Amino acid sequence: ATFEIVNRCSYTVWAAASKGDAALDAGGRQLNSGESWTINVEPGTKGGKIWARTDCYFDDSGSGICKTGDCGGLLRCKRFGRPPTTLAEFSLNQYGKDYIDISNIKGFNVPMDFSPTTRGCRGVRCAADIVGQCPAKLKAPGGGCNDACTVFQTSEYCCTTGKCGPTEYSRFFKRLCPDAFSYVLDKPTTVTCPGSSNYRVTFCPTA
Repeated sequence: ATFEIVNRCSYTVWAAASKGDAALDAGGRQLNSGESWTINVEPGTKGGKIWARTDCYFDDSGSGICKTGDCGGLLRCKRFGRPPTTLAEFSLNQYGKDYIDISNIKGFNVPMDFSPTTRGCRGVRCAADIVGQCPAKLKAPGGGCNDACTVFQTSEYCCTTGKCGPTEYSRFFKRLCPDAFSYVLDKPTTVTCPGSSNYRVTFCPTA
């Protein structure tokens, strides 16, 4: 399948795409403002993620640091990213359908549209100034708005036991982005698409 990753923001991002234990395609790439990067993801992938990283440095070989979303210091992510990271999430060709979501469960850093480029299903977006509003205790020095599980490590915020409810903080993300997951047991805002759809991830969409 095809993912076209478009930086519509006015600042450079370093896009990332991983499943957790391996890169997807090249695993990451600088995107200056306006730059598009199309990747290939295998049918049937489960639990894929696409995110932005901000304020990175990488040297000639590719090792470095980013202030949000860092994946073990690699330009080319083979693992997931340090919060706060807004997340595009997907598992493809499940049993005849792909399923797409955007998640604020690791926080928010960059506004995002995740829309299908082929018919049948609707996209999802979170574009609100979450970082401009972000509750004071959830702010990340380095940039972004952390989730409460990251800042406080409690069973309730982290839904450790498989039981939890919404919180003042989950609800701060759900007031600003009802279509994105705001905590682990949120009512799902997942989208079911035909198997083998293609997609566009747009950062800063409304930019």
